[PDB]
Amino acid sequence: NSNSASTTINYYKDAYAASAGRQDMSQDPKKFTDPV
Amino acid sequence: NSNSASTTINYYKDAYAASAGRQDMSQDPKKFTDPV
Amino acid sequence: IPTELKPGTNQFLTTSAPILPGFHPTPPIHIPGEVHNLLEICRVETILEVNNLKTNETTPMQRLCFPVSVQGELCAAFRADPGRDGPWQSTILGQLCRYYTQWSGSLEVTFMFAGSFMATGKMLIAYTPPVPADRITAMLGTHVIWDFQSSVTLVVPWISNTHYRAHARAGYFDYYTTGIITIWYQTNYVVPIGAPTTAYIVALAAAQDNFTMKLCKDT
Amino acid sequence: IPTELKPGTNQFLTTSAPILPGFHPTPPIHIPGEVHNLLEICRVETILEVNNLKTNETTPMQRLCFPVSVQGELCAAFRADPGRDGPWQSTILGQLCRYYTQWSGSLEVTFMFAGSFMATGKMLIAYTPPVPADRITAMLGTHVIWDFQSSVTLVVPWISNTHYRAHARAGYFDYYTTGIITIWYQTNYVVPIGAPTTAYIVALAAAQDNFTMKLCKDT
Amino acid sequence: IPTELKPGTNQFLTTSAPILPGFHPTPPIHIPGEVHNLLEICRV
Amino acid sequence: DRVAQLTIGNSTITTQEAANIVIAYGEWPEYCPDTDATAVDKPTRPDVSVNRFFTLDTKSWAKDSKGWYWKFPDVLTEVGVFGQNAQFHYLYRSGFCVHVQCNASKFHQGALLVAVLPEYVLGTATTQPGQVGAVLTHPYVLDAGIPLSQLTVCPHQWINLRTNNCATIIVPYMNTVPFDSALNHCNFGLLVIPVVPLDFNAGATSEIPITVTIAPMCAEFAGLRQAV
Amino acid sequence: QVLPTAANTEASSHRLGTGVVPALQAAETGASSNASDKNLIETRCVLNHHSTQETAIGNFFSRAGLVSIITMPDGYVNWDIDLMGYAQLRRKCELFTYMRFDAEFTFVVAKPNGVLVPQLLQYMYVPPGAPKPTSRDSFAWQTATNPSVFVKMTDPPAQVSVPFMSPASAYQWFYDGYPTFDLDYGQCPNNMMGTFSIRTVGTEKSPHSITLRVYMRIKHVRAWIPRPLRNQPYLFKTNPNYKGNDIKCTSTSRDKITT
Amino acid sequence: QVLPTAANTEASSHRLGTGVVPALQAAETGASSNASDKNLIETRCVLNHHSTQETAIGNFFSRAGLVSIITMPDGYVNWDIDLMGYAQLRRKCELFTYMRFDAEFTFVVAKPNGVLVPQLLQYMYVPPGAPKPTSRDSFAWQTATNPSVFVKMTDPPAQVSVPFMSPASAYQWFYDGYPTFDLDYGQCPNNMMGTFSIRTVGTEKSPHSITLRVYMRIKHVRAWIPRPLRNQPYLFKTNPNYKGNDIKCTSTSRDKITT
Repeated sequence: NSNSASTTINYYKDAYAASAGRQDMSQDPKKFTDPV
Repeated sequence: NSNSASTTINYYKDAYAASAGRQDMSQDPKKFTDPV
Repeated sequence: IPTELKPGTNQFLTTSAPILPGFHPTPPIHIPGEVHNLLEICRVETILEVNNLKTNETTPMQRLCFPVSVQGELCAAFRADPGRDGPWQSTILGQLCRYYTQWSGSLEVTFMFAGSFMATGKMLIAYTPPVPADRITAMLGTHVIWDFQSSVTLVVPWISNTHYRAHARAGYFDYYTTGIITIWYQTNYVVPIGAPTTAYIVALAAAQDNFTMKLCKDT
Repeated sequence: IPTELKPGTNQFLTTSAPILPGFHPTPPIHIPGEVHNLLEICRVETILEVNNLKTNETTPMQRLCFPVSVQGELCAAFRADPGRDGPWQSTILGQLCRYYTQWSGSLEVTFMFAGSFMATGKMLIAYTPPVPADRITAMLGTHVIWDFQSSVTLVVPWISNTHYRAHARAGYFDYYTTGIITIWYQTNYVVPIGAPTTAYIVALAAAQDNFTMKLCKDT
Repeated sequence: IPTELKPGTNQFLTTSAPILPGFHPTPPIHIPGEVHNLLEICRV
Repeated sequence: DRVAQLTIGNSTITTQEAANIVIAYGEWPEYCPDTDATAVDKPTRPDVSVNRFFTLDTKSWAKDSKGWYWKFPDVLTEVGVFGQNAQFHYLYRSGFCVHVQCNASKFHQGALLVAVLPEYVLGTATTQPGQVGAVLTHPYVLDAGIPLSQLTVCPHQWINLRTNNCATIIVPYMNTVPFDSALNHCNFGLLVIPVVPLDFNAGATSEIPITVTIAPMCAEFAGLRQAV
Repeated sequence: QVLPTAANTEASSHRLGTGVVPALQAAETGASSNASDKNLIETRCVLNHHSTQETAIGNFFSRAGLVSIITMPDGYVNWDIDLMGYAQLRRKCELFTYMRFDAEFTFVVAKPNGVLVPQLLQYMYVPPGAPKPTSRDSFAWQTATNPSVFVKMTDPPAQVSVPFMSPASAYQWFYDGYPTFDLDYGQCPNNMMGTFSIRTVGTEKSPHSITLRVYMRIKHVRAWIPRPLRNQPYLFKTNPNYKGNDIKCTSTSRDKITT
Repeated sequence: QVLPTAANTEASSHRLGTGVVPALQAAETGASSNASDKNLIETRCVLNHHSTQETAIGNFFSRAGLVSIITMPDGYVNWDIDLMGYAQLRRKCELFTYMRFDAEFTFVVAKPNGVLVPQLLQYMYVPPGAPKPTSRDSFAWQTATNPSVFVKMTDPPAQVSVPFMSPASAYQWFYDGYPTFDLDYGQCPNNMMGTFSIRTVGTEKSPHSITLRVYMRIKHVRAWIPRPLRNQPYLFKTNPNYKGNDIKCTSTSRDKITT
């Protein structure tokens, strides 16, 4: 079953019992610095 | 051998020694509420 | 083969080698009335204990209905949250909801008149989101006009600031309340001569199709 | 099945069986302003506490800017390392950098004049790699001529003998210093009659696009 | 390799490493009257 | 839909004002299938003889009555060809169609809750009342420690004097074993409890009867004992 | 039918006409009303993704619970196997009438004060009719056929799996009748699944008291014909007898019905 | 957009002209200046491979931290679940306003002097509204439905995973308002996630004091609307109240502004 807060290793039936892998590398420059 | 009360992980020869997986999601609305 | 121990070993959690290596269970047989989901029981209508008066403790048989007489005032009022102690405790829906923490979905309340055939009248049933004082100030909220087949089906819509609501109580959990249900006399209870002047109305409560529950707990 | 234990078992490290076997979390909703990388906060301009004078402790409101009057001498000077205690401590960039050990990238410093409209003048902003004594000896290093729209954007280039620099302090870590920032009067602060003779200048600091950090630590 | 202990370990149940690494058992011979199921005795 | 007629067997029941028919758990009664049968002896199907509607005694409703209940099939154990047959066998399997009739004038008022509770167990002889049927003592807890307010979860039909006068229930054979005896077990019981007490002005028909009529549907039997 | 998520709500508008009426129902028929919220009030189109996996019987019942406690202050005790000894689980499994499932057992053993001492214990499951041991050194402890479990106290708690061992199709928590052709009433033969016995292996006298706690887990459950719950405290371990004087009301009372 | 590495630096040269000016900006607009280093000084072409994985929120938050300490000098304590009891983690999670994540807990238990003694303990998580145990032998310890953990002291520390159990979409560390229609202010109902209780299993009186340390690990975190950090020591565990006399300056002072 799929149930998680959000390439990971899981050993159980639930999806919220797993170890996070390589975190996503993505940012939005303009959104915070220049929101005009 | 197949022997159980009723997608599961089993580590032994017997079929009644296993962990239940994602349970079935199925209901019959009319049967109990409106049996006329 | 190399291996490494990890934290949490030998930790027994309440949420396996077999002992009989050749047991074949007795074959199943077709039994009518099988339940596959616990939510099915919640979708059934059960009696509501509106008249939970103090003097009714010794005679519980009169706690399952409330009287209607000839008088526009109100007759009964109660909270609509199935979790809090009160009238909803006697319903199987509330009893099951005691086993869970969060629930969501609309509710349905059905009434049934039990008076004489010649009796007639009109009663107003209103539900107030987060107590009214009279008919004109109670008519603002959602309401249903009922006239005396006699089975009115009031529906309690699901309005809440949060997707999942918790059982209400005194304290911070007061913020999780749901509202007040009240009933008023639209017209007086008119009865002809040679007939009883008092009638009793029973209350039946059930859950709608979009009901759900989570976070199982032990009461 | 054969197995062999290995060193390091039963060793709890700060860097798992579930308890609820059927929980479905509440569905997410669209919330504006989501942060996916902590580096985004560093790329925002915040106020710099240049005037950290001893007498300003009781009245911190005056510690966020420094005065400019009619006099070519200097007005203010401070170190440019965001990690060391001092003016950079009040910036969110420095506060975040306290949580890491090594950082690299160029820095940007932006000033804003707050004097009267009729006021005018020219100020010189200079950055000195590894303190000057006067204007002609301070002009050798990288500098920007500023004239009074009024927002000058001084950029601190990344020059270091090592790819990653550490926070500076007294001792061996002095070798990880970055330089001294100073400002001088290019021309006198000219104001007409019937106008205030003193003006205040605020300092804003931020990080450039090529900033990076590593080796997270707890302060 | 990571591993996690589970409840029920070191629990001997009445329901294995070998000791001789090159033993070849004596060849079987045809013996009349072999029983493959205990139910056969009951049918007598 | 207000009128209905049931003509099972050599009998017939008609009603000019009745509610709809309630089938318990949505399973029509049927004979035992070969894949589920465990008996090795050929069963007997009397058919028409045992499906004649049987009318039990009449209970007198009073202004302060508590309630009445019956145990099945102990009611039919001692009456008719069914009685003379079940006393001669050892295996039993059948469904049941329960009919309760109680009619009053247009000026009386009161409500009844006709509900069949499968496998009723009592608590603190009277366990098997027989055709007469016994009365209740603590109707709020049903003498079993369960609340009557949740009794509607079982198949039930309401008898309200305002609208209807009779109700019907068709319950199939429910038991964990395909066959079962008739003198040592009870498949289910029936509950009749007045939730709304009967009230009327003085000068009406004070005597108000209550009658229960039942009839087996798909009776079958096995084994031939001597006399029990 | 499969219903992974609760039904969505469709858009609606005002309605004015004659003949059609969803508000009126007929509760005398014993069928719950089928009126939907869209038939009485104007509702916006709401799509919901609330899963119903948490309400499945398997997840509802898959929780280990205490079934009995055993104390050993002769060195052995033969305890009859029964699961109706504690309300916390009795109320849970008594909501249904017949259930077929698969049981998993876990045993926790400790001293009365909770201290752990190295000691070796033996557990045997005695099926009905099997010989019952009567001494710490009885010949019945040879466990020729009966299953056995051996474990030290300091070892992790033992976990075993027990199949569905009833002669009938499923267990029954109620038996309205007699098993033989007054205390006998209510005793179903299909529930007596033998007994349980524990002992210390050594032939000497053990110098430490032994307390054992048994938790039962369930799996592959299948229920039938749900029944109303119980609102009265238990008085006995076999029959639903209750105190006939203090009849506890289902709902807490209040002062006035109008408030 | 994906930015695995920081942007490289392009080559440049001198510039002399009119109209174009990257040095001048407008801070009144509230937007940070977009001037690049290539627009003010001559820069060589430098290619950088500095990864930004270490600055991700997941790696920044994935570190277990002490959340509370529990001492057992009646044999049981019911401790309310809260995560704002220690600055070292409170400052970390208080930088954001709303976060949705997944919590992993680890329990370390030892005597006050750090010695280890064989003893069996039991932990229960009590959801809000569930019955609260009041004695070492209370009937609430039957754990019919509530999850339970049993572990000996000498055993390795227990590790469990807790899902995101808030009724709302995400936790909120601030609630500007009242939950009911003065001390009440600031209490968000969506944060009270029940309580925590521990005890010794044996019905006797345990002869050793018990100290438990709880560390919380985080995973699958998602933040929203970052807020400025805190520069004042905490005074209470519920509200950001501070000492109104000794206002600590954000930056350490110096002697003269010219030096």
